[PDB]
Amino acid sequence: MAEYGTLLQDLTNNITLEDLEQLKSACKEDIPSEKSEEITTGSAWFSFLESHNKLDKDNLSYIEHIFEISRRPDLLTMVVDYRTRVLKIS
Repeated sequence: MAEYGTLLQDLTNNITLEDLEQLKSACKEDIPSEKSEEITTGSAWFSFLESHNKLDKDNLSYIEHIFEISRRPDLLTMVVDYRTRVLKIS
């Protein structure tokens, strides 16, 4: 899903360095440790969760949670929209 990857990239285009580390760690749970060191941006850990068939609603809710505790209503709105968009994409 190149479109959805781009949408997730747009999220990670508006985060802090700590947020990136949190998103990496959240996805690291499923992403192989060898690839966990290759996570530098949004499309990175996306392609890893996609390739390894690990991407799921739970991981997406972890992304939302991180943005919630980071106090970013803007990102939260984006995530929700993208969670419905990916359903239109699939």
